Amino acid sequence: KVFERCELARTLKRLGMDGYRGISLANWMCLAKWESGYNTRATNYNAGDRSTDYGIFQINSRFWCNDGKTPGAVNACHLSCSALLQDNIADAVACAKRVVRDPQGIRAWVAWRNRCQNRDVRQYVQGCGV
Ligand SMILES: [Cl-]
Ligand SMILES: [Cl-]
Ligand code: NA
Repeated sequence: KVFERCELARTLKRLGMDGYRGISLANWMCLAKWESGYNTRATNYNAGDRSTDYGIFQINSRFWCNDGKTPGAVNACHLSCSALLQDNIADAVACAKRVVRDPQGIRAWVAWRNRCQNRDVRQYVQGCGV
């Protein structure tokens, strides 16, 4: 499923993402935008280390979900990576919450540092009613 901007904003707010571990809703919106373009079925194979990024938040199989083919990987979210490819983002959101519970926080995603950190991210949520 490819979410429309405000539709996603409202969904994330309902799932409790606004201010989760100090991360504003607009930061989550910026992250999803640059990681997948708000596309839940996005997959990205990393030839360099044999891991794959799954779903709307492009969560990596090396540490967060199990896909069985990633060497020396763990499954901290305790989920099959298949769960992060559903149209319903509940599981993806629960896992993202797990990721930011680590000390790096939102910084765990390099794309956030490049395109969201220290920027005016208000644009991602303007006019959505959240
Ligand atoms: Cl699962
Ligand atoms: Cl599994
Ligand atoms: Na894994």
